[PDB]
Amino acid sequence: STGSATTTPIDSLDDAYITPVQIGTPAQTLNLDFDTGSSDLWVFSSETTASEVDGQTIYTPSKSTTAKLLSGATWSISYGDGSSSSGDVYTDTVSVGGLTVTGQAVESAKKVSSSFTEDSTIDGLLGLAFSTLNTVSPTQQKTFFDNAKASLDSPVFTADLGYHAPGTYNFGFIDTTAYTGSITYTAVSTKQGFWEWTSTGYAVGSGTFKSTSIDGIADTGTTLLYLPATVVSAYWAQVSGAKSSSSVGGYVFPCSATLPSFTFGVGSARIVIPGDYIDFGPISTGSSSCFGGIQSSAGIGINIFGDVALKAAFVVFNGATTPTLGFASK
Repeated sequence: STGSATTTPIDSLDDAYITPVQIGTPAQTLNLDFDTGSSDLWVFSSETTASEVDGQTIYTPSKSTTAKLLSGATWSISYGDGSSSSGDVYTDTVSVGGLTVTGQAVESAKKVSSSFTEDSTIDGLLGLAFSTLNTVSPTQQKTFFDNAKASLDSPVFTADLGYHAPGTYNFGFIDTTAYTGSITYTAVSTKQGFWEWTSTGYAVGSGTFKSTSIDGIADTGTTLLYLPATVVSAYWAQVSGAKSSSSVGGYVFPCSATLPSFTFGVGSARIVIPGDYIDFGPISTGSSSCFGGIQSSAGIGINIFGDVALKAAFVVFNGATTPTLGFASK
């Protein structure tokens, strides 16, 4: 089997991407944030504290003839940005782009933190990291990909995120029309539960490539590119007037600037992030200070190849017995 679904930016800045997901019988379609940095499929629901719902579409398990309470199971998750959610668990039928999993754990939120409430466009998350990170207790549950994998034509999914435009998540096949040149594959460590890999270096603009190993995670659920402070300083030094602002919470730059590109290495291959992908717009409405899309990972404890990086590539998440990651230009 295969599936193919369009993923759409939630706003004009590509702050996140939503993908429609069918849950239950009859189908209830919710728009979920596909997140290769986590491993829980959770939704706003009829069980979510009413004051914490503000415009989201909810899953109502009592209206699904295939929903079953997973007795005794609870979940609770905290994300790198400080947000969180928790609740109980149903199993139900879940379909993405024509690919159907029966008996998928659907984690129903009883509580969500303010940032989730405040984002009316995101009805929940669909985790695509390794199932070892799944938070369901006392019986850990599998991701949608893990459940689907054996049925897929090939044990892979691909992320093709757009810049200020829709893109595609495919399951079970590689669309050879969706990228240019060849796909370069690189080793993955699953030791921390992530799609963790090592970039071979970087360049800023038309500058020379610096060969240096940068361990990090391919994370579709993180907006920005978080890299070591040395790398990030070298990038922003090429932008007149750019500075790190403790009050804003990262590097800012004059909105009048033209940003240089940023290149990262995948083996001997190179992925070029155009400068415009690194512009996240005014820090506040009407400001001429703009927020940067490349930020320091210092104090995160891990480097994160988030959407800023991934949307410059066609990315293969290869879930073979020994997982790997592939990157192609597009």
